[PDB]
Amino acid sequence: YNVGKAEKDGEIRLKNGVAMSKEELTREDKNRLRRALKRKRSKAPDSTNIKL
Amino acid sequence: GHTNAVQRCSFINKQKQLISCGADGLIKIWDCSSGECLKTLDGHNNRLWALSTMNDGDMIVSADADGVFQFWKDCTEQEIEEEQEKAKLQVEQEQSLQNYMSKGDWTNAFLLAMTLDHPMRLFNVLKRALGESRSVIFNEELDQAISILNDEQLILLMKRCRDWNTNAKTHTIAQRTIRCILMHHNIAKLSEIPGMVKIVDAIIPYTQRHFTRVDNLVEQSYILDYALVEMDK
Amino acid sequence: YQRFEQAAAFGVIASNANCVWIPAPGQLITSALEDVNIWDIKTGDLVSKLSDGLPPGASDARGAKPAECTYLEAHKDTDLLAVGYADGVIKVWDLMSKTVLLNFNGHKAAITLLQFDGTGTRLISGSKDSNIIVWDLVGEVGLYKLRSHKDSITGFWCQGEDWLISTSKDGMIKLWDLKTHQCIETHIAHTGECWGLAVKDDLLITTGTDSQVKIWKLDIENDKMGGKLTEMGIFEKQSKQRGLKIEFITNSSDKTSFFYIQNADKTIETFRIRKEEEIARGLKKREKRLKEKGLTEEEIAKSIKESYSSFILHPFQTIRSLYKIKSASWTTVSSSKLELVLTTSSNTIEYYSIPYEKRDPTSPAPLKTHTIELQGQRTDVRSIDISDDNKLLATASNGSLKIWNIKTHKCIRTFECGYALTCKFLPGGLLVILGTRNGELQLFDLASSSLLDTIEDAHDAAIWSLDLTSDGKRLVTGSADKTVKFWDFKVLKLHHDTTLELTDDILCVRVSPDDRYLAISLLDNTVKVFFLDSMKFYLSLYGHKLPVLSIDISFDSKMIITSSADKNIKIWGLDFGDCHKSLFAHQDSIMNVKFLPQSHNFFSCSKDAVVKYWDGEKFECIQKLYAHQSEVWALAVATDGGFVVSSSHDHSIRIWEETSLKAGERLMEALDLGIAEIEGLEAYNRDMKNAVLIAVNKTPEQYIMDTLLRIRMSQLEDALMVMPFSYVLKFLKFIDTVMQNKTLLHSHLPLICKNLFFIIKFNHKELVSQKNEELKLQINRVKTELRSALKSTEDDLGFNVQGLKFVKQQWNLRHN
Repeated sequence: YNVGKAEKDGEIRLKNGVAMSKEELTREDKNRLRRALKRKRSKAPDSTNIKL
Repeated sequence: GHTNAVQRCSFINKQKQLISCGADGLIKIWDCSSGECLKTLDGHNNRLWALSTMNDGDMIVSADADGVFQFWKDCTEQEIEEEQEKAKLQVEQEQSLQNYMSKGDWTNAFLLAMTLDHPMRLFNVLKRALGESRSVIFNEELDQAISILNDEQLILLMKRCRDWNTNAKTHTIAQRTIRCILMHHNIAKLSEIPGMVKIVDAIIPYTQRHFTRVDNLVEQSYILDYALVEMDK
Repeated sequence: YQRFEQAAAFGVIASNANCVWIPAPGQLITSALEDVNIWDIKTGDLVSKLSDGLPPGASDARGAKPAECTYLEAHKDTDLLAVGYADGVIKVWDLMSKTVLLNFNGHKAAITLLQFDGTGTRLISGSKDSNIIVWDLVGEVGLYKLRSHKDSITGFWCQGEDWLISTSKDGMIKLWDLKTHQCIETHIAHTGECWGLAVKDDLLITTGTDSQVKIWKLDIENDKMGGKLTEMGIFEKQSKQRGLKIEFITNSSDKTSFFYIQNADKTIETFRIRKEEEIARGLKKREKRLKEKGLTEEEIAKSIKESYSSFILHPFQTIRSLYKIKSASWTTVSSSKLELVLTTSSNTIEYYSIPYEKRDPTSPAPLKTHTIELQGQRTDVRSIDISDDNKLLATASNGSLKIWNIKTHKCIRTFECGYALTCKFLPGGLLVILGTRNGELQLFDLASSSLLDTIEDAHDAAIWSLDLTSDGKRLVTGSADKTVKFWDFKVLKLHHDTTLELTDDILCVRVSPDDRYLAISLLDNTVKVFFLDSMKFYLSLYGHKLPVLSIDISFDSKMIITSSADKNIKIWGLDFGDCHKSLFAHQDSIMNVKFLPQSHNFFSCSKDAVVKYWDGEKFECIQKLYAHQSEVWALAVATDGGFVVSSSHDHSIRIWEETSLKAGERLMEALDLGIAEIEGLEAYNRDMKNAVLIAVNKTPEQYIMDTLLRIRMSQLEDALMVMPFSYVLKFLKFIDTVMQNKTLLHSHLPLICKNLFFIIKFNHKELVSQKNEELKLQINRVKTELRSALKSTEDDLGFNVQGLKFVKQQWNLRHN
């Protein structure tokens, strides 16, 4: 057995074995995690209107 | 959007909506302003020739060619009230949870983060609560709380402990939680729950790896005997 | 070249911000874009004007539009004013000195609400970025941030240091603990957004998007963990639009409490809070009415809860205005009357009084006793002009024509008109002619201060363009009826002369200074040139993707500019009609382009709120002028060229006048430092029998241990390998200190073990050399706790695996 992706759509589980519910994640943590993923992915006419 | 011929058409909710009957036996509720099917009711298996409405469509009566009547009752406000209460109860749970962590009421906090299904908090509940235990397995209150968990409640936890067990930096928290469950529950009931065995499959090898390790560390401790006996000389 | 500079701005009474009233009807402080007005309601004159400085156009001036003030808050006792700007900057102003005292920058978006504390030493700010920051005025620092709300902060209440209630655009109401900097309670105020919040003692009222108005009681000291806010009842206001502001006032003489709900529409709905005796009287009175109706005791009780809101609240009166209301505030409360002041979105201040006796008001409608309207225009200016003497500025807008003094900036005369589109002065500066959207031609006189003549049937559609010959006797006008009509002056009245029928709508008509050429812009993306003397077709220019918007001809009648909605300024030559150059001037449609007199340098204003001054020879933009907040509809140039005047969608008329430690080593000092604390702490003990650590705010053992984790494993062994022996002995002392801390060791037992073992291997022959008997005892203790600490772990591991195996077998037997 090896830890994989989230079964629930609202969770992030990393290969470290830590699962992350999006609800409890703070906004700043969510931002970096989104950026963290991105790095992983990256290398992988009318006269009146015209006048006025 | 109807598969077959539309036989009846009646307005409900003033000018806002329309209801139609089709030979397919499906009742489709549409929005007149947008012309989109908001809801589909399927209580019949044959063509529908009659449709009676009352109180702007609050009561809808549809008769089947087979001879079946469906008395549909509007309940939109009923459900909307339910979701509002669920959201309201939902909101109360986080705020109750967060304060519990700040106050240090871990035994109850275990219940809240579990119900909200919050891994970091849950992992944080057990981790620092265990630290207080260092200062039966965790404490009398939390241990009892673990006992009362139901089968699905138990399904969630060993999923987490399995994942935690894989990482050597976090296995120790997982092991004690597994220890608490085995000693505060009937193992016969555990084996009966579906999914335990497959989750239990993954826990054996990693636990053995941890057992093989640590045992080796105690070996490396015995360097110290050589220091004492030698430095005693 | 020489530089253009903003000499002065005017025409704004109240911008998109709140209004602060101060007692002497007294004065009112209102917003004018980047600057703040102080009006005198009685006289209706501007008392003082608060401007930071750095007028737009200076070399030091910034290259972007100034941030407009969004909220005004004044602390009456200390005579300080806090101004919040669209960029999230707070400037505390000295009202007497009319200068900035402090500058705070902690918000990334526009500020939504400011509030001084009762004592006036701390300031609370809410912004669109969903953060609340409490500033320390004396300390000039932000004490802390509250970051739970998920949208713009609409309102909040804090009348005591202990607690803060915050409302946000996410529909949420939150209670904060100022001593813990945490949110204590969380409830969904409304299904969508939450816009209003006013608190009086336990009573709390909030307004959502719809007409629903909720009621909450505030039991701060409940300490149940829930029900500090409990929803009591819901009452529906008359207005179906959102309620923006709610604010309470009490009458000292009678303790009578009133409030309003500022709606998004043109209505303010005032309410009264019934007294306990009235509620007790009303509760008894409603009981008999239901009882005589035959309702059961359980039915009547439920009915009271259903109508609970009605018992406390009494709709008092509704204020109706001619324009949408932007802000409101109570001015004075008395038994005789109740008075309010408000600002509309149409650039005016209105003052209302409500005479009342006991429960109900005396008059059917409120009394509008005062207004400030003369120094502004209700609608945006569509066209402006300058008199040939360069003293009078006439600004034609929808419904009114106002004329200003460029020096004193005070409107001299006002004239009611239709939907005015184009205005320009006549020679001598004594007459003005307007072209309305209704096809009407209106002529005005300043000395008579009245309209001379109106031609209702001048055109079948809007009079979009209008001009005059240099002699001033002949008029040329363009209209959407696809015609150009020539008119003359005969003693004064207008006579039709000739009609030139074109193929499409006409967007501009310009006459050359020499009266030889006439340029006519058409909706078919072309500009049509004639010979004025004979009206013979001369030239047609092509190249604009979108219809032309403004045409100007050089003073020498050689060069002509054409601006269009395609964001391009194209410069043409009348000799052949060739395009010498096309300039991508602005980011949006360009409204007006004017040559500077006696020169080919020209201007350009566009919808992107930028005024650009160009070189007519080098085809380069010499200067960018960022002063306006919105579209610049009109532009005019002085005859002498000394200044250029611009009016924008923001109701502002602006005049521009012419002027190292290696890894592992750090572990050595970090190790040594905490040790000295340990012996220092021990030194105090046998007697009974540092700065950095205090900044760290962790135990020396914690601080050393935190360092050890920080060291990377790849370099750990070598850092432990660089370790001096006498220093190594101290590391053993540290491990001892960890050992008395059982919990900390258990948290990080494995990492400690590897480091110890390597060190003992590292200096094994040195350790045996040491003969300190006390050092034996330190060694001995380290195990028996470590061995027990370890021994527990394998036992827990051993317990789990054995039972975990057993459960596996049982199921296997059951299923096999």
